[PDB]
Amino acid sequence: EVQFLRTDDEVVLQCSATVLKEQLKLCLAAEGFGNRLCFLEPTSNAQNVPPDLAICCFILEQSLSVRALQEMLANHRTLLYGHAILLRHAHSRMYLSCLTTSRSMTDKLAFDVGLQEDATGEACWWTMHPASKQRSEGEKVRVGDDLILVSVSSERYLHLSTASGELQVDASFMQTLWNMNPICSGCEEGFVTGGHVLRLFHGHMDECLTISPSDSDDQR
Amino acid sequence: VDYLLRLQESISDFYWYYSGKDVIEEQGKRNFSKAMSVAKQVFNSLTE
Amino acid sequence: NPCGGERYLDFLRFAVFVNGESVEENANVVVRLLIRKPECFGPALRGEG
Amino acid sequence: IKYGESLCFVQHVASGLWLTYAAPDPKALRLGVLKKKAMLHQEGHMDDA
Amino acid sequence: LDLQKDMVVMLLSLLEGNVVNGMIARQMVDMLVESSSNVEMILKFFDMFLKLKDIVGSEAFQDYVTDPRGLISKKDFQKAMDSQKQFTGPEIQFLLSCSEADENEMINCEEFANRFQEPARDIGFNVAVLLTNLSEHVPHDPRLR
Amino acid sequence: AIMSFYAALIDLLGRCAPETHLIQAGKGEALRIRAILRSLVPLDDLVGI
Repeated sequence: EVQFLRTDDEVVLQCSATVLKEQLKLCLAAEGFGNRLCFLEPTSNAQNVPPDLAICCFILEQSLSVRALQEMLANHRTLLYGHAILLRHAHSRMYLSCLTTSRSMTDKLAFDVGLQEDATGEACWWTMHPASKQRSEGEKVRVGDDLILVSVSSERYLHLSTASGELQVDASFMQTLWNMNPICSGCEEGFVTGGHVLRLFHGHMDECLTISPSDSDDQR
Repeated sequence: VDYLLRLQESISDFYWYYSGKDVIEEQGKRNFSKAMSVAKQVFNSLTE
Repeated sequence: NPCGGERYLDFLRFAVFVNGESVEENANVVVRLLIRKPECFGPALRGEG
Repeated sequence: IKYGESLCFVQHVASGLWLTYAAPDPKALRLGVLKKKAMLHQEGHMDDA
Repeated sequence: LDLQKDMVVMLLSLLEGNVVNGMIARQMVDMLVESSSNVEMILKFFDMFLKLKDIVGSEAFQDYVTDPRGLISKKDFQKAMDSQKQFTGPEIQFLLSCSEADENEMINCEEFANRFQEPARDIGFNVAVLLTNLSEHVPHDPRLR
Repeated sequence: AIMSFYAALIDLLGRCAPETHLIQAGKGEALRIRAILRSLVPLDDLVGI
């Protein structure tokens, strides 16, 4: 069976690089508070070192056609190729956006990618385009598809940059293939799901599992 | 079916273009009418 | 090939500019095409190097 | 298996690798060639069929 | 409206020869559920423009009607709709907009009610047939009920 | 030849720039195109040339 992405779903944006001839998968991550810039969190070595996935999760708030988005700016739906999407950081609740600044020494035409507090303007909207002829515009986006994100405001691709020593993410005129891997779609009410933050109580004795307070002698 | 999907997307684009405007002008009306005639023929072909 | 590049740029200029005013329909299309093929900007305006 | 309709993934039986296309050749535009070298990979791509 | 009729005829043709819990019927139900809000708007349009004919036929609204010419004012029309309670406020506003009032805010009901009766009826009947067919061939769908 | 090519490219982009009346009207497309052109050509480079 084929699964389609829908609004209000949680996703991770994943890209692939080749480092020492070994495939490495990376997820787009951002802290939001104290640092709005997006970076890449590797996820290929998860069996040895767990990745920091709490900050890699994005919710698909809206999906509109370009004309509808233009009308809205002038003023659960399935995603379709050629639509514009709005991605909200799950942790900070900011919005993925193409920034006007740039800290890239290698590329003069590139822009920084980060989070912005509000969803106003066209800087926080991205258009999805198929990576291959297998898919066509207006076709529903299927889980595991390869797509290209184009910034509406800057017309630049969400691009993986390897020019420097390390792997960075920016908005440039060179394209990169991204996977919108689903994390959760809809939780049956009252049921536990992975990635949730909770407390583990000792039965019902009102005792919880915890660590020692800060500055404790046991090093927490 | 593929041509019908293309035509439907074009018609949706036209509707979104004219959605804000209070009234549709004569040229827009003529274009809408032509698109609808083609769509009608395509639907009849599928029914056949 | 700067010479051929200049010839094609001249044609595009005449396509986009008419009677002292910019034709928006042509200008937007030309700009989008140029950014979609960045090599048209020449090696100097190349992003990477 | 049907001609045209069926979509088939080719797998090397002994190693389990999948038949796919190698990574895009650098300076492909300067080459002017659309050939894509085929290879056997552990993961492949979504359009390998 | 004619184009919509042709599309509905195509859907019925798809349903020709259907079986109970047939795959085509289930897929059509899924498509309708996916387009639920727009289907709701279409049904509301047809239902409103039949209920308005019924209301103008009704004598209670004609009591609010006072002008000897039979044309009612916008405020009188609004009050009559409110009294009948068949329409909510946004709907009342919509029919007021479609009323085609004159420069004197006079609504010609004898034409307002009849404007879309003929064109609507065909598509309305075809949509009713489609819904009945789907309901009788997919009897256990909460979305369809 | 190189100087002429770059001069022709800058001339074409400038002619592609939107009109002032569109800018005042605040058309989103016009503002976006002007932003793209400013991204392409820095002001300090123009002043230096």
